[PDB]
Amino acid sequence: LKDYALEKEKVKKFLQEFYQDDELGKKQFKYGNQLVRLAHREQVALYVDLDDVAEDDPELVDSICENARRYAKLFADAVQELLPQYKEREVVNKDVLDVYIEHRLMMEQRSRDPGMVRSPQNQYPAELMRRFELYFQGPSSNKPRVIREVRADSVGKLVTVRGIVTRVSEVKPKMVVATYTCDQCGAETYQPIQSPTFMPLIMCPSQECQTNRSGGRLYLQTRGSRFIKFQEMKMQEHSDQVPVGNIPRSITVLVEGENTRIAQPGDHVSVTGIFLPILRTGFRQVVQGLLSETYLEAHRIVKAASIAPEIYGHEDVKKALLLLLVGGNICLMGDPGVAKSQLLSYIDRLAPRSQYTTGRGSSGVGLTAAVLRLTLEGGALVLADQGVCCIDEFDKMAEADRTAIHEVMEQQTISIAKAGILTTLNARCSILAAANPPAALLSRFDLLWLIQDRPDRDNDLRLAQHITYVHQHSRQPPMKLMRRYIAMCREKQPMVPESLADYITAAYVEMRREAWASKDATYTSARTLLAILRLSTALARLRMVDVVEKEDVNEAIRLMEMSKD
Amino acid sequence: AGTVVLDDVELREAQRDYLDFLDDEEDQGIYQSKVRELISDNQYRLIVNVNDLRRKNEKRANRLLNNAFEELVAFQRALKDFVASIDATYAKQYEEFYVGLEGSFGSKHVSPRTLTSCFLSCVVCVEGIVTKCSLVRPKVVRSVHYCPATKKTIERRYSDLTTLVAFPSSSVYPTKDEENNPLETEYGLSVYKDHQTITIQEMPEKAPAGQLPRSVDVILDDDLVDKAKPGDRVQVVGTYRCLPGKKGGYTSGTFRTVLIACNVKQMSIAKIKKFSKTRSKDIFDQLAKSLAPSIHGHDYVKKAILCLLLGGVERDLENGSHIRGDINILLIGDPSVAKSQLLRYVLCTAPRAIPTTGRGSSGVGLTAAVTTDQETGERRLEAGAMVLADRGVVCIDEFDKMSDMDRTAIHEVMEQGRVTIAKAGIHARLNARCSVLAAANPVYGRYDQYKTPMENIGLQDSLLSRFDLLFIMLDQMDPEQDREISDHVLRMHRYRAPGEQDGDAMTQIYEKHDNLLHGTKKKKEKMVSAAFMKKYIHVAKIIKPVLTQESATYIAEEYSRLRSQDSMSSDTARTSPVTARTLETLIRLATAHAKARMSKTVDLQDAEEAVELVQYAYFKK
Amino acid sequence: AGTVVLDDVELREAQRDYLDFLDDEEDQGIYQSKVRELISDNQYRLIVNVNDLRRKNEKRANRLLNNAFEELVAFQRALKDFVASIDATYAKQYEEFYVGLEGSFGSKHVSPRTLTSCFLSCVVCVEGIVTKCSLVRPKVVRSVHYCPATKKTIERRYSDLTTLVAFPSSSVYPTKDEENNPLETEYGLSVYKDHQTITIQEMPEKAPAGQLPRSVDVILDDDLVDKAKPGDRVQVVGTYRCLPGKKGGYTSGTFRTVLIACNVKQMSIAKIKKFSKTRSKDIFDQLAKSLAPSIHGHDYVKKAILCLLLGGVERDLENGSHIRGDINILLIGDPSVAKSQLLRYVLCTAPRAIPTTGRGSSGVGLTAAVTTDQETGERRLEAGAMVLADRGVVCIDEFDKMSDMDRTAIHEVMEQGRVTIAKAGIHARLNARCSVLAAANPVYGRYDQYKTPMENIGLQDSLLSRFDLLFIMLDQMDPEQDREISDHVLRMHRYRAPGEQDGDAMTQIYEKHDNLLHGTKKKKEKMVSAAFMKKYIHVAKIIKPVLTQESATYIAEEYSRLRSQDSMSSDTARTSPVTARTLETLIRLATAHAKARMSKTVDLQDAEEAVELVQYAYFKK
DNA sequence: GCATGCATGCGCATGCATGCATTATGCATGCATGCGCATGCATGC
DNA sequence: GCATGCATGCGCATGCATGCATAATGCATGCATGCGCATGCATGC
Ligand SMILES: Nc1ncnc2c1ncn2[C@@H]1O[C@H](COP(=O)(O)OP(=O)(O)O)[C@@H](O)[C@H]1O
Ligand SMILES: Nc1ncnc2c1ncn2[C@@H]1O[C@H](COP(=O)(O)OP(=O)(O)O)[C@@H](O)[C@H]1O
Ligand SMILES: Nc1ncnc2c1ncn2[C@@H]1O[C@H](COP(=O)(O)OP(=O)(O)O)[C@@H](O)[C@H]1O
Ligand SMILES: [Mg+2]
Ligand SMILES: [Mg+2]
Ligand SMILES: [Mg+2]
Ligand SMILES: [Zn+2]
Repeated sequence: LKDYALEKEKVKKFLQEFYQDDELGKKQFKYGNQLVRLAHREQVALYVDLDDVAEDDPELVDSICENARRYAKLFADAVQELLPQYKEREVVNKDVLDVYIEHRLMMEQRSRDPGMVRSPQNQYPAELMRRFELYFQGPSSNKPRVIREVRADSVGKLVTVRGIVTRVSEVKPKMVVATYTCDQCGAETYQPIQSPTFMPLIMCPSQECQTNRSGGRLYLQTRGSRFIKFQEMKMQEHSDQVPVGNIPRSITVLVEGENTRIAQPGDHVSVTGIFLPILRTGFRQVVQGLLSETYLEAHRIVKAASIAPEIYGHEDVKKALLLLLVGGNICLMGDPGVAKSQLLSYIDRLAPRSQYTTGRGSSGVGLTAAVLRLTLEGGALVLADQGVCCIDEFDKMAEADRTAIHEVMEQQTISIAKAGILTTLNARCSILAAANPPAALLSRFDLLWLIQDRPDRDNDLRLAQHITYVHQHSRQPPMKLMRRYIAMCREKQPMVPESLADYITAAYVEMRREAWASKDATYTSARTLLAILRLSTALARLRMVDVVEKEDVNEAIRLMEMSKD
Repeated sequence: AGTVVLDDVELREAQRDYLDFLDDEEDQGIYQSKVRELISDNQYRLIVNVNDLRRKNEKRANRLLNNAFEELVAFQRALKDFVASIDATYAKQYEEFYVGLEGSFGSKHVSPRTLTSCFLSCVVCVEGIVTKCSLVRPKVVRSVHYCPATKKTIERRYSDLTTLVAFPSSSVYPTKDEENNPLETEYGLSVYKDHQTITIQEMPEKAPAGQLPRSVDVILDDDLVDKAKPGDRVQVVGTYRCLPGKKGGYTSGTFRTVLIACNVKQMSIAKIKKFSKTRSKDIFDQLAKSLAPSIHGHDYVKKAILCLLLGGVERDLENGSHIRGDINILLIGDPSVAKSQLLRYVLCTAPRAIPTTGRGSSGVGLTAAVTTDQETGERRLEAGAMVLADRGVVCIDEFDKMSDMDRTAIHEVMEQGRVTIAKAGIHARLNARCSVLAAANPVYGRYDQYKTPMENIGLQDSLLSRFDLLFIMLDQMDPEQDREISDHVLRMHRYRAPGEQDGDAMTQIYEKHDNLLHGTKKKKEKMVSAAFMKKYIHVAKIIKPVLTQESATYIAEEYSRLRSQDSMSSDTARTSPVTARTLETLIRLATAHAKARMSKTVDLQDAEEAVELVQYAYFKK
Repeated sequence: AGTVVLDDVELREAQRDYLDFLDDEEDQGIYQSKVRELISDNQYRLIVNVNDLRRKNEKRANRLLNNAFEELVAFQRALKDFVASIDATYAKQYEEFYVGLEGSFGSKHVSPRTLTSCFLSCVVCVEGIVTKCSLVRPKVVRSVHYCPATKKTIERRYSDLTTLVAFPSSSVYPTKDEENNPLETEYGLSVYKDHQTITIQEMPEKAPAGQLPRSVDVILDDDLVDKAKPGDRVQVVGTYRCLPGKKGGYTSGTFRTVLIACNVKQMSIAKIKKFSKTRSKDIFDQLAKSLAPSIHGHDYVKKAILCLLLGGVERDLENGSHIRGDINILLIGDPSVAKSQLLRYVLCTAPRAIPTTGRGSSGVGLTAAVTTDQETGERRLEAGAMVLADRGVVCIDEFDKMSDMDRTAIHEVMEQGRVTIAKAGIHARLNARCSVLAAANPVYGRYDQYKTPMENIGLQDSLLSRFDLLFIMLDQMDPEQDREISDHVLRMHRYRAPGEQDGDAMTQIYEKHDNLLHGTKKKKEKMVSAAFMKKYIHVAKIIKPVLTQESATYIAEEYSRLRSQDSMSSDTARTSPVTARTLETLIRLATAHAKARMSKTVDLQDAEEAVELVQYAYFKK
């Protein structure tokens, strides 16, 4: 064991030392600038990398890994001691909490002489005056672990995990230190909290009440108290790491002030945390002794082009898929044996926000939302808000699910009115559907693609060659960039000029006239014109042009013609 | 407590006896290599055969079975001594090691229904199924605290179940110094061990008909935490003890009995190389021929079943795409063509085999379900038949009686091999990679020859495309074929097991020739033994072949030839449509044949065999 | 209790400091040889100078004086470490060793009257007299028991005063087995340590006049059991602590304070060989001359006092007969002849000297007494002045005022040297070998010259025969003798101690010459230093001379000559009768002179000196 | 030497600080299961 | 495809074994010392 004073001094010198890294290509005092910002209310939390510390001392890193909480507290105290040195000016604008801190420090200077004896209980709690939080970043050398294998050997260690989010709690304030005022004195009493539950005090420990033996009684205050942001997270294993025949395991995470509001249900996250237990008191058990429940305390959470190049053919369908991803509802009907499911899988993997449903497995409560112990939790349609949703084997779905899907496509909101639930849910998502061989699809959807397997010898032979190549060389014959391109594209919004309207109008009229000439035609309406306008706007957005052009309209017309034929 | 013991004849003698038991110097014992293996694998417990101990020292075995705790303590002390002797450095890591038990306990082999107070404080063996499991929880053993006021650290030791009875003086968590200075707990320096509780029920197959079941409660310590799961058939060997109730004045006199586990069991080269290298094609030839002597003929179905046993190759790519590697078969035939016998044989031979008939299991019991746990309010997943049979076999008898929705549910398993589950509050993707056997009767009771197979089968094209192979079996009443069948059946009927007296009531690579089971003519050939067959099947399943450039163009050209012959086949009808899945089926069967003969690459002969199978199955007269 | 301590800066640093204190490698320290002496003598405690510790390490001394128990524990641990280091074999015998303290404590030097609560928990030094003592009693430390029913032996450890506070769980004697089988105590295998309690009172000489005394209670452990006795002046160094009262509900708030002793003290070659061998006769010549410069003349009395200091030889024979070896003297003289000065000087110089005047002590307080102890009802013996002065000196001033019965009592001591005591229930023979000085005034105030000495002395012949020597001193008023006396007295009066300023208020073998204390004429001779004189006297008292054949016949013939001259001495009277004791006196004085000059045998010159002394003392003009 | 004085000595009562002996009953909590309700799935015709 | 049946499913009440919380007073014993008694020692005259 080593004395904490020496390591505290080492921490202080490490914070004062580093000059190395700068983004603009120079040598910049990073931690000094961070501390100067911390001096005032220009930064309310600080993150420390354990890769930068590894340059000078690895034993510090190991001791931090095995005894993380103590080192977190030591770091907090060291930074708090360093703060007065770097301070250069008073606060330009301050809020209520700063007003208490300043007033308390001012009267502490007013009253306390340097020589008088002060009881250990007479000091201010450290965390009450402090207003900055310290968190750690996991070592790059350290390998992320699996939820299944963290056990009693890992209690108290520093770990890094990767998982899928399933449950998130709404933000609520959590008590840190409670403040009490006596009934017959001007003194203030502070009660730190480090337990799930606590018992409020009654009598006043202040010196004046003790000397007079007045028996004054304490009262809580909320303004003087310190509160923090608190969230609760549920994570599960990836399907890849589950052993044979088992079921994914779950873990619970707790989230602090600035880390709050980072993750959403359904996201894949990487969490740097400390593995700590909770002493459990409750119903009696078989085995005597001290049992506990484990949980994780987080300190950092981190979340034309070729589309599905493995699948041969369907180039126009791929262009339509690109347009749907870029944005301004697509349905595919095909014979069995044509890979429609794999296109939907690729779409789900590519999209940032996406969901993929297979049929009756996610039917009913899997869609819409339900009430659970009370909080309302949404289904796939709710999760895919402002994303893209994918549905396979559409015709096999129950009628209620199809009605809900139609409502989402047309109205873009869901309405639920049943015993215990009365809500309207926002679902601004575009739908891609797959099915096997109706007027509803033609009337409601925007674009339908019919894939018929005509046994042409040349096409079949080329498909066979491509499949053999894929199976043998495990690569197509000769996503991050695509995601970045789509993100940059969606930033702009082109506009339709006044003149082109006439041209568009003419086209529409002529199209309808042809549809009226061909009595075998089925649907033309203003919805088709709206779809054409949306496709042209999407193409103009792809060109990053401010004004809609002729080529976009021609390509949209050609795509609609190809789909209809 | 300052009380100490100076002499104890029984304990010292028992320790000496175990020391002599585990020496293995002047004997053919193996425990030395077992200890070396434990040191190599960083594990900290040993399993010792009870029958071996009884053979070497019967008195010690009798005492251990009759009295458990003290003898087990002596065992653990002897293990500590010998681990220190062989390598004292490794013994520093762990406090104390543990002993497992194994062998035929005899009279103490006891069912959960027959556990009684007569077996208390002894070591018992029990066979059952697991019904309830609990979350893993840590328990404190050694606690460490630090005092910022005085810069002093202290440590407290805990021992609760080490001693039979505990007192309020122990199990007290320290929080304050001698001068009331606060202490700060330091979780890194403390010591914890895992703890779990499970429940075991007598298997419904063994329980008397019409009677309610009986169950036992088991505690799993730090090592055996993850060794059990609900819905599992296990055998547990351990002590049977009473449970001390907490302090009180008046007691009713009824204790709680809990079984403390010590062993948990999941009940279940030159020859191979020479045989494979010498035989090559004859490997699969004999394996197909010697699949099941009890079944007469049907070489194609035997070949297909062997292809299921060997299987294809699972492949993955950069984009996360998944390509199926399993095979699926559907048999349709007239009654009494021994389809169910084939299914039962595949159940017996395959490692992970589950039978699920048509209406025996519904769509929920096939894949999985979600249930709300009343104890906590959370959502939990319960696995179905197909999820349990990961990388295994599911047999479906009377496949035609299955409802449409169940088949739509099975689509997800048959296409991609995964199951997607979702209900508000939880959603998951479970792995269900599996292979399916199915047997379905014709719609008209007996297969009509004149009508095309589409009318007789009565199944949609999508479901047919889901299956890799379709086979049709008929009972042709040829007098010579009937004579052969009668000969075979009566030869099997007249046979009696060797070593059993007549009239009573009730490993070589190649099986020994039998006068009746094989016949005089078959002396020129032999059949492969079942055990070697299983070993070879496992080895072949391990092997990973690769496709060659010679056969890819050949297979592609033949696929194009079939899709063009679609117009040429005018004299006969087609059983199944030809889609993109047919090419994958060709490659899969080629790889299965390449697995049959141990090699490194897929050759042309495997492609030819696959194509022969496809041509036979896909068209009928 | 499983609680343990991992780090403690203060205790570890203090142990390191004591380790460096007791190294004595790069220093002139002696403690290594002290430890070797302890190992040689089988003793198990050490005495360390406090001033030495303060010189080497002042902070440790300050902490030890201010805080005792923890620092003493650290000392004992360091002793165990170094005893193990030097010789680990010897450290096995004893559990833990102990530390004594010595040196000038300074402010903490405290009288029993000035002990206060301010010195609690510190190490204090106290000077006092012993008044009450108790019987030695054993105390159990480690207990061992055996069970004939199960043939098992157990051991229990006890620690009562090792810990500050004890609880009912400890200090319980085991009597039954876990199955109620009786246990048999085996006293041989157990461990016991002795225990005693004494009481100390402030000495009456130091207490303020007219005030009642105050006392302290002391506990003596196993080593210091027999180191104290009642009626003894001692100095005790030890801890001053409170006494924990036994359990109760309501407490008055007054503790009992008891001093726990750690040290108990009874307050008190080439040169010698060369001086003796060179001087021979000059040894006793100078010793007689340099006996006391403060006293003028009287060479015969100085010779006699020197003979007392050296003494005779005690002899024993086969039949158990005892022969006296002590000498006794009586001085009678006119007032102001400095008899009391001689008595006081003999008190100062002699090792065991006790003054007992005529009526100051009675016959009971001289020899001994028997008292009935009210606590037990038994009979106990209390020693008197003469029993305490075994092999010592008793000085009796104003011997004439002593009553007759006291002198009859002193007869037993003077003749045989033993005291016989008897009262129904007890009888004993105590040893009282001793020598007596006595000074008595003449009956007529001033010695009458014309009357015979028998009238002036007024003592019976038996008592005179009891004494070895009689001397008569007179104040003759010769002008030159008076001038010499005045010179000597005023020279002594004008003298002042060197190093003391005038007008202020209030080792070499031969003493340095002084201008006034010796004089200019005496430069040709020197006087012997007091310390060397005491050392030589002790060495001479050790030496055991033997009588030669040359002098025995000579002494016998001279004794016969004296007993015949009894008729020849017509011009002078006889002071003392001549009996058989005179011959023993001759031999005794001869042996004393032979002791004066270190040799092996008694020679003729010693006999001649003895006879000169006898002739001078026994007759007067 | 005999007559008298008298400091020492012993046994049983009370007063006062510490110390010793005694000792079941009533109320609260979690596990098991009935009873009313709405959703939802499956099965006919 | 629409009308009906219905095995599954959920939330709040009571009943019953274990388990939890409470909580000074009166009587006995050894140490200190007074008061009556007989023996015995020492001191005069
Ligand atoms: N154009 C294509 N290119 C490559 N592979 C294809 C193509 N069409 C079909 N496949 C293969 O055929 C299989 C089709 O199965 P699936 O997509 O599940 O059919 P469906 O989606 O109609 O149920 C896929 O595994 C895929 O590998
Ligand atoms: N090829 C065959 N070889 C041996 N026995 C056969 C054969 N075909 C039929 N059998 C006999 O006929 C019976 C058929 O029963 P089963 O397998 O239940 O027929 P299915 O499954 O067609 O209803 C079996 O008991 C079997 O002994
Ligand atoms: N021979 C001597 N030498 C020195 N001083 C003497 C001598 N004789 C007598 N004195 C003095 O005379 C005093 C006699 O007092 P002290 O000894 O009490 O006489 P005594 O003992 O005879 O009554 C002493 O103080 C001493 O100083
Ligand atoms: Mg599909
Ligand atoms: Mg059958
Ligand atoms: Mg005198
Ligand atoms: Zn107050």
